[PDB]
Amino acid sequence: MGPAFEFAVAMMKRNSSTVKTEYGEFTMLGIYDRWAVLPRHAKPGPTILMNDQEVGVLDAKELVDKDGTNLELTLLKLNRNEKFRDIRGFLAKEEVEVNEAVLAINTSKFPNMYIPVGQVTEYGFLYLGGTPTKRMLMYNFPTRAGQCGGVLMSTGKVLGIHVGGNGHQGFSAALLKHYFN
Amino acid sequence: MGPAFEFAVAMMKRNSSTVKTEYGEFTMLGIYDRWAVLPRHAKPGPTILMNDQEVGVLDAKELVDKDGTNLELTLLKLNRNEKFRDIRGFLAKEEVEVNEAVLAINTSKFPNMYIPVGQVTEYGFLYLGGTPTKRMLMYNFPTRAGQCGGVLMSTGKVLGIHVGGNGHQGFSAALLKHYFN
Repeated sequence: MGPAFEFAVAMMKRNSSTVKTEYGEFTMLGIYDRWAVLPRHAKPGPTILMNDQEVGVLDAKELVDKDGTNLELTLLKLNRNEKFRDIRGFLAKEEVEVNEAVLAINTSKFPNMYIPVGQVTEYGFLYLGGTPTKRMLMYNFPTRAGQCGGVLMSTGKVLGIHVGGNGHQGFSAALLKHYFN
Repeated sequence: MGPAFEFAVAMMKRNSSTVKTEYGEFTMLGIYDRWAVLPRHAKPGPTILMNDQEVGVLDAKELVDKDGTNLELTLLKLNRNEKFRDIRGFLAKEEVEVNEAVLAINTSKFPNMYIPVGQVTEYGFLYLGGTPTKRMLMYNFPTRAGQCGGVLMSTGKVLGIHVGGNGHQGFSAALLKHYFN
């Protein structure tokens, strides 16, 4: 757990920010160039607050698979004049399973907070508030809204983005390499 | 940070609980026998909720030093028929300084959450919402109420209980061995 925590703290310091949209406060992970990811429920508009500063949003893509099935992730391209540190090498080609993971949250209601979640398994297909959803990872998680956007990590690996839970398990959308570019 | 996180997760699983008083929700650390500690602001009454169960409170002591100066801690004796795992050996004789510490919170608004806080230094005397207070430890902490009661730890050491902050630093009451018995 300790190596996953050290990895997570470092990665959050380099690549995460706190984002506010009209729909709430969320942890955001920058991925490369000006592309970041949010849980789909964030619903970014043409401007967001990133670390309390207004930033224009140039594009937003709600991800679905080849057959239009919801993946619960929104990729957003930001009008800034810095690049994110490229972390695409930490993203897997396919859904990651691990024995020990940390969920990291970076918001006002949770500033720079880390939760050990234990084993992550590939759950796959699920209904998310009525909507069929694919590529879900599952882990133990006594369950709150507000963690939405949290970044699921293990040593050397960024696994996914926390998108909800049922009270006893939490669910992340797997964050896959091919989503980028 | 990693060893301090592994230590903190273990210690929280064995010795912490979530407490509700009429004044709010707090992380509580059981120390030995039926004695636990809360930040003074918790103001426990004759019953508390411990992990959502009612538990009688047999005694509560607001700690002050030899000259009546506030230490911002309340020790409480609980009417339960289990003992806490004795962790008095993890409590120092005098205020602890460390290079790397974790603050651990166990509540609804923060369930089983860990924050790396870096260096802890002995601050000593301070005014806490108007009240002169002694034996304060200080660390970096972009600052929220609700962390009150959080347990400050490093590898093999329980340092104190988080009792407030100023926006950039957080403050714990040092949790000293001699407070017990």
